Amino acid sequence: RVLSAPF
Amino acid sequence: RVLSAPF
Amino acid sequence: MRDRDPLVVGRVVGDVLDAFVRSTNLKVTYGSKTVSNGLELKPSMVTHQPRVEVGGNDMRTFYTLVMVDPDAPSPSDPNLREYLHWLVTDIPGTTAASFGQEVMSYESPRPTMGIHRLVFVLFQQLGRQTVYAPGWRQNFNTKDFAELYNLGSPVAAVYFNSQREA
Amino acid sequence: MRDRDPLVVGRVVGDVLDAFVRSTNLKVTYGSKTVSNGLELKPSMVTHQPRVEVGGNDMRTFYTLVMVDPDAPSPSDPNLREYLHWLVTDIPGTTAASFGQEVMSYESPRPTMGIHRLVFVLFQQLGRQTVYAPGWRQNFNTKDFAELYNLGSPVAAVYFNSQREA
Amino acid sequence: MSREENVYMAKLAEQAERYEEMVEYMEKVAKTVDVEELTVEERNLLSVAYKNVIGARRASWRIVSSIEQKEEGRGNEEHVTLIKEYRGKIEAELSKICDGILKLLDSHLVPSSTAAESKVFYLKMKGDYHRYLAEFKTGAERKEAAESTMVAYKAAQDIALADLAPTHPIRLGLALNFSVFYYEILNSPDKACNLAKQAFDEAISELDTLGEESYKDSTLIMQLLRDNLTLWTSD
Amino acid sequence: MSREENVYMAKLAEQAERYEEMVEYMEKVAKTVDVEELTVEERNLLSVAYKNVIGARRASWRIVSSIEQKEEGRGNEEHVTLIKEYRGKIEAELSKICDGILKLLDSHLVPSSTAAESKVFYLKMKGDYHRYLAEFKTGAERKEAAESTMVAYKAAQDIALADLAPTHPIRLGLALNFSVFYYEILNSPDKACNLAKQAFDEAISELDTLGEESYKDSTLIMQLLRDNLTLWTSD
Repeated sequence: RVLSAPF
Repeated sequence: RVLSAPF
Repeated sequence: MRDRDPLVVGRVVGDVLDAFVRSTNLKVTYGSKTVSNGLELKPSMVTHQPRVEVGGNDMRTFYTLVMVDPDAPSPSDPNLREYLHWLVTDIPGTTAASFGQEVMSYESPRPTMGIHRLVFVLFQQLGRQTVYAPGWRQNFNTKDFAELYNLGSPVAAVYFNSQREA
Repeated sequence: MRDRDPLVVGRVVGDVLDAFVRSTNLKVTYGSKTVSNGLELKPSMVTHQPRVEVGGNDMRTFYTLVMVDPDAPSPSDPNLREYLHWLVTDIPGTTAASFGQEVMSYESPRPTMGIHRLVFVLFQQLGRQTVYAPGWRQNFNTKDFAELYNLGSPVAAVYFNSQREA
Repeated sequence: MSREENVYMAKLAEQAERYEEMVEYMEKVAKTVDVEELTVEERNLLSVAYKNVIGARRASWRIVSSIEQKEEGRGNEEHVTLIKEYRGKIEAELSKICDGILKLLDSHLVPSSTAAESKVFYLKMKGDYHRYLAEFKTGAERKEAAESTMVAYKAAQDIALADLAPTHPIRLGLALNFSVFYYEILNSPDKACNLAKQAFDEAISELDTLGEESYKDSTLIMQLLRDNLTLWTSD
Repeated sequence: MSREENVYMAKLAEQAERYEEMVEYMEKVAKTVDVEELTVEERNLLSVAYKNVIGARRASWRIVSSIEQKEEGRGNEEHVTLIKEYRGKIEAELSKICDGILKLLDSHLVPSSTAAESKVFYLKMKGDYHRYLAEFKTGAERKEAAESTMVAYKAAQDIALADLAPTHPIRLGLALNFSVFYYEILNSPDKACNLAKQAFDEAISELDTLGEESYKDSTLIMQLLRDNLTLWTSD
């Protein structure tokens, strides 16, 4: 699960 | 969490 | 059971029960106050039946709930041992005593002459069965009763203490 | 520490460290093989630095990782004790060795004349501090090193065994 | 499109969590076959499509309704009116979603039903959507929806009791929702509890005749009956 | 409708989870930023809104698309046909949503930007949406979206490295997103890892200087950088 910024 | 039928 | 199992420290195992291994969750609650072995409750907190949750994972399994006073009418001279306060059968697992069949209605504990133990005992039924109500409440014997109705051995128990409101 | 603690049984406590209390999660994994105390690994499974997960609770806390072979050149004549295979400093909590500063670059175990323990020891630093490589790998002393750099006691440790591949 | 295909796209859309599109496909299934009956698979699909589409709006409406009154209590008139137009918009959607499936029930699904299970399933479903209208309607549209709900649930109940085992999930689900109707719409906690507990007790008295998978099916809806009963009955 | 009312209704929409409408409200807000830029609260609400609107379509897009290859390797040319038609309709939405916000960025948000952190934020926001296009477009439009993403990320990088603390959530979020662009879009693990690692390290050197507030803001993004770096470096 690669994540990106939460905004 | 008063709850109904799943159908 | 350990020798210092709170039930034997409480002499419930002794006066009412033989040793056994707990195998089902039992939760006894009056209002928002949950019973714990040996806790004290005023008579006025316990005048109506508690909510009693019985564990298990199978609604096909039926339990029986016994509530007795081994110290009636006084712990100092308990010649009515045990006093049957409440009897409920056919309680489905996962469920509560309110789901069961009330056999003897709940008698509000009115202890005098010292501290009384009010004991709740849960049995698992072998299956469906007719339980008859004792003709009287004094001089009940939980052991005899479990034997009469094949309840085997308790799967849970808990007691609270109570005394005349001073 | 118990006498039956694997680190004591393995004489890592004794030969390398004094007893301590484990307080930080440490996890050493070569490929998909996770090290447990005394696990035997072939020299070829460990030719490269393992992945080392460091526990603790935040990233403003730093850790130092030490890897020594107390059985160099051999467990019957460890005249090189301890041989330093790898040293990493300033590893942030909840992170891993690969995130820290390489102080002594990883050298592949190549044991010979018997079974060598390869020992990982993790310390918590007081803070970001300047740590130096010893100038040679042989005759390292983890205990002196901890003292000279104010590393207190280990917060974790684990070791595997290894021997020459026929 | 073929009808294996519309089911297929319905399934596709369920997995994309695009529920209005799931409704659309299943709809074309419901209309395509006449007074020949959806299968179980398709009849569940349809129900789930509409349940997810209505469910999102029911959630939105509760949140916005709860904000509305709180802001009424403070006397923020400028806000309240904003909030009201917004609720109105949500209620316009609720009405459309309910009308959609209610019209399909009256024309196709209910009168096509030949078997007890189907008759009970679809009359219950009709009760559900009238119940959902009643959740947000007011005054005399509300008491009209509550009447339609009563009549549909009743007939469902009558048929379930004649023909379905007390352990049947469809009979149990009917008991579940009829009780919720007593509780939430009619404000009759006693009637709600009595009706749920009756159904629960009738099932309990047969639960152990069931084979394993059937037992697991029943117990799912029995747990819901049980938890509601525990809640309505709690300190 | 006043800008305070639009902002208020965007919060209401947000709580309702009605994000298409949240976008609408904040758009009206945004079209007022001239010599007069959005607050932190406003600008974040705008971003949350579009992120949720685009987010649901990216998630739908990628179950459909991977169901589409499952059916590819299976030899189901009727299923493929129907699926990629359906994938095509999600893609229409993705384009339309990215364009809404990208036009807004180009006309109002980017040029009205005053603070360093405002230019970084909106320049990165620009990068993000070209990247989202780049997730599905092919051929010529992939190209320009991929180039536009680089240009926008780079431009934001130069401002961030010069002007923002290495612990600044916005500088950190840009680095996180820039690196994800390198990994997923450009297929360069080395570049993704180094960008991410360097940004992680520079902030780790300044991490202990923050008050417990700045601290919690900063570590949240850093945990995402950390988790990606582990993932990319895993056995």
